[PDB]
Amino acid sequence: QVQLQESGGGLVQPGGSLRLSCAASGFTLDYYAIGWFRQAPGKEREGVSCISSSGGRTNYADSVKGRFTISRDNTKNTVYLQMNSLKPEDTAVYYCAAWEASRWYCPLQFSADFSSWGQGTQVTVSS
Amino acid sequence: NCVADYSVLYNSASFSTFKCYGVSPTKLNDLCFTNVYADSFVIRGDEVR
Repeated sequence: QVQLQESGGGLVQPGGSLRLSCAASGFTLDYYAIGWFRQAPGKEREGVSCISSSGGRTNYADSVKGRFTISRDNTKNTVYLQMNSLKPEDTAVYYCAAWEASRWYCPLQFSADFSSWGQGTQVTVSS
Repeated sequence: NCVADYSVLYNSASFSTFKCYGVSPTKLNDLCFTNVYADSFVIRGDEVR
């Protein structure tokens, strides 16, 4: 019953904005650290951004540094990825995944294995 | 006939599913058991459940 759902994708114009909602059912998403992932057609899965279980530690990718914003609502069991100043390079299907701390130290900038992969939403940027 | 520190495994995230039935992922290091058995195989994704 551990389900992750990606909601909020669509076709957007470059320079616009969009919001993603990752929904968790059947388990507590507060205890899990969440990191979004993208796999464009012909491209491998590159890390979007990672947020810890407590939300006090945030990871970002230099390709979307200063453009993609991550926030989580542990009360509502949802993690939001806010995207601004979109580019056609971001046209990819997006997954949100949950996993624990892989090592010592609080930040999770190092990638690791991911437990629950959602259905995913494809966000297309083209105009 | 040994000591196993399961906190090494659960706090390393070089793992996907900690599907522990009958025990909690964080309690194995605290408890003592008679004998442990390990099995291994490689499967597909959707069939993990």
